[PDB]
Amino acid sequence: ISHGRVFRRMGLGPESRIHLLRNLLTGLVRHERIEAPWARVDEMRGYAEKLIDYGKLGDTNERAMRMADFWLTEKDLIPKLFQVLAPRYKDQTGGYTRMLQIPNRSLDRAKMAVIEYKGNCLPPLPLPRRDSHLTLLNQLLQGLRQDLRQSQ
Amino acid sequence: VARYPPIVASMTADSKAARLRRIERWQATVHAAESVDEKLRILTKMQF
Amino acid sequence: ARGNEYQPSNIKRKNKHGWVRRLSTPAGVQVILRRMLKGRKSLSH
Amino acid sequence: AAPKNRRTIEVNRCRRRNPQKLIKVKNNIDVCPECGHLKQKHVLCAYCYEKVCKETAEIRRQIGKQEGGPFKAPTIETVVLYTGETPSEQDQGKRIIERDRKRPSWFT
RNA sequence: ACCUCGAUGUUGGAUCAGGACAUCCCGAUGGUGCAGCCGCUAUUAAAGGUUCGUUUGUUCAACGAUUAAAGUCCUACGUGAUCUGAGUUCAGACCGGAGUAAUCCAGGUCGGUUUCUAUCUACUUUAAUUCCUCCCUGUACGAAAGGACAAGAGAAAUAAGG
RNA sequence: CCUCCGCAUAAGCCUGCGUCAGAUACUGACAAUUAACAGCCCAAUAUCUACAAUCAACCAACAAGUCAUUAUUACCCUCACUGUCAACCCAACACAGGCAUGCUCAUAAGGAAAGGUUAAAAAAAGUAAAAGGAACUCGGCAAAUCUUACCCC
RNA sequence: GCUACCUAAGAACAGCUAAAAGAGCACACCCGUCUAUGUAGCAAAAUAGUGGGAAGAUUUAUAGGUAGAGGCGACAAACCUA
Ligand SMILES: [Mg+2]
Ligand SMILES: [Mg+2]
Ligand SMILES: [Mg+2]
Ligand SMILES: [Mg+2]
Ligand SMILES: [Mg+2]
Ligand SMILES: [Mg+2]
Ligand SMILES: [Mg+2]
Ligand SMILES: [Mg+2]
Ligand SMILES: [Mg+2]
Ligand SMILES: [Mg+2]
Ligand SMILES: [Mg+2]
Ligand SMILES: [Mg+2]
Ligand SMILES: [Mg+2]
Ligand SMILES: [Mg+2]
Ligand SMILES: [Mg+2]
Ligand SMILES: [Mg+2]
Ligand SMILES: [Mg+2]
Ligand SMILES: [Mg+2]
Ligand SMILES: [Mg+2]
Ligand SMILES: [Mg+2]
Ligand SMILES: [Mg+2]
Ligand SMILES: [Mg+2]
Ligand SMILES: [Mg+2]
Ligand SMILES: [Mg+2]
Ligand SMILES: [Zn+2]
Repeated sequence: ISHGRVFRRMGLGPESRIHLLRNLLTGLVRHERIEAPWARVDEMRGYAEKLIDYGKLGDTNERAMRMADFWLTEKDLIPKLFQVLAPRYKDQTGGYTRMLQIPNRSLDRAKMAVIEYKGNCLPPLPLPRRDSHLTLLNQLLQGLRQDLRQSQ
Repeated sequence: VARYPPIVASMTADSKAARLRRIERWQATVHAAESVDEKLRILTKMQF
Repeated sequence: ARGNEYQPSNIKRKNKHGWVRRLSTPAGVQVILRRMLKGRKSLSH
Repeated sequence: AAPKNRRTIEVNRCRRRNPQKLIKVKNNIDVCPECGHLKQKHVLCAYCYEKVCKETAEIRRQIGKQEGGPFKAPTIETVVLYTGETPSEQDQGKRIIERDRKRPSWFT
């Protein structure tokens, strides 16, 4: 019975789970785009968002500095977290990460995903785009919208 | 006012930089050693 | 616990099943002769 | 416990050809409008993703060359500039990663 | 001495219990050496229940405290491909005894390896009972001692389901 | 993140993750380990050799102990041979076992418990637990604590 | 070349308490009390914990010896290549 359990059981235990997520998140902060097993990316997405929030909190905040020091195993990224990412997302309030499924791993056919910080310098992902407004169905719905607007 | 942690390699990781940092830890113990006897003992204890 | 009864040592090997020991006694000479008659590629050890 | 009798090929065929065993036809496959290769609707296109990954690998290799060593992550934004391109006013103050090829059309 | 010795694993205990009724308790009823309270006996009733402990390997029995009761049985003395091995029942050893001895004992006593990944069958979500408290009532009954039913009110405990 | 280890010698094995090419830590070819370390010794005939070791100094012993030459005669005139690799040996196996010694006493050396996902039962290991505290059980077995006293043999 | 005993000449035994100890606690090391797991297993006897000894009748590397009407044995009819 796992009603309401929100954390996956990963690695060799709770500490190993935290460390795996920490390594994935350090890689994400360094490269701005990481491909890893789908479940691990899903688990680490929330922590990525939380680091962005802690970076928004600012350098001077000792609590934020401690959190960044713990989570970023490579200490050169803490200046990055606080001076490149948080300023980038100052305008935003959330949704800093884009996660998208990727063709299964060739080795063990694992469900893989790619997670990136939005607005990174890297080439854009082949994002799935909704159907063009000029399609038949969308044009008919546009006609509906125009008719309703005219009625009101 | 912002106390960034020092940008050094991990002392326990399995990497070239971590190995160099462990070597630096050893050499720091040698430096801290006061007596020349202790210095020589630390410098020569490992037989390779 | 068992199985590793063979603790190899060339000194014991040659002093126990060597050509010299086999020729030392008539019984060992006949052992060598039996091996030769059978056509063994290794008469002694 | 051990089998009391050999299971016949008829029973075995029943078991191993039951539709629960058989592979399920997938109807979520579709053609990628960009390259025209097949892709599962929810999954990203393999061909396009490989293009992006190879370009990312080139860019990251240039990034590593410019960094010159471990723990040298810049404290400023980064911009990739291709041959025949010059930094814009926004690009000013950003680490320039220069790629020796024409900008990919998909890349913008 | 009929199946099984090219193995049907064995006494108690744990777990889960299926069943019978020749009913221990709860229900209904007849009799009584049934005044009442306890009871005894018989007909009907197997839906439900039928305790925890001290020694002892004990099933039992004895004892302690309870209970409405701590029922008699069958189920390979139910159930070791679910479990335990304390007894018994190998190989070691001591005491008493037998023998010249080896060794043995309807004797005691200390120790002593519990295998199996399930092929098939079968199966895996089917309106509750009881005790007690008050009152009735210190009434009916009875010389007293003692002492009820029924009706009513309240409390719980177990069991099932959440 | 782990470090039981690890590095050498011995013993054992005998080319057994070096390069290249083919396949699909395999096959074929090519290469390699260089003595100072170690092994491989000693001209005769007699003749010597009571007094441990233990920081050898006190003491202290008993179990009474690994370490020595001289006399004469011969004789220099001349640095060979062999081991040197490895991820290794004995256990039918890339076996959780066995495996002497010197240093390192946690390491500068050596390594990776998780193929991916889910987090059902049963099972294994561990941690926590209301009140009680052996009522369990053959037995306090196991676990937790650190805890008295009396008996047989 | 295991094992029982022996022969030659070797080696190991931290630390603490005590004091010349077949002394105590306790590493390495030797053993294998009890439990769990395992039972075609990692293992034809192991693993984890727990535990006995751990300066001695100790443990152990090397070479040699005793051979089946036998050897060896602090007798368990032990051990002598599962
Ligand atoms: Mg897992
Ligand atoms: Mg041996
Ligand atoms: Mg018969
Ligand atoms: Mg007859
Ligand atoms: Mg049969
Ligand atoms: Mg009846
Ligand atoms: Mg019977
Ligand atoms: Mg028994
Ligand atoms: Mg007797
Ligand atoms: Mg017994
Ligand atoms: Mg015992
Ligand atoms: Mg069993
Ligand atoms: Mg089963
Ligand atoms: Mg692994
Ligand atoms: Mg798995
Ligand atoms: Mg408790
Ligand atoms: Mg008891
Ligand atoms: Mg007590
Ligand atoms: Mg009991
Ligand atoms: Mg115990
Ligand atoms: Mg000592
Ligand atoms: Mg002692
Ligand atoms: Mg005897
Ligand atoms: Mg006997
Ligand atoms: Zn595509």
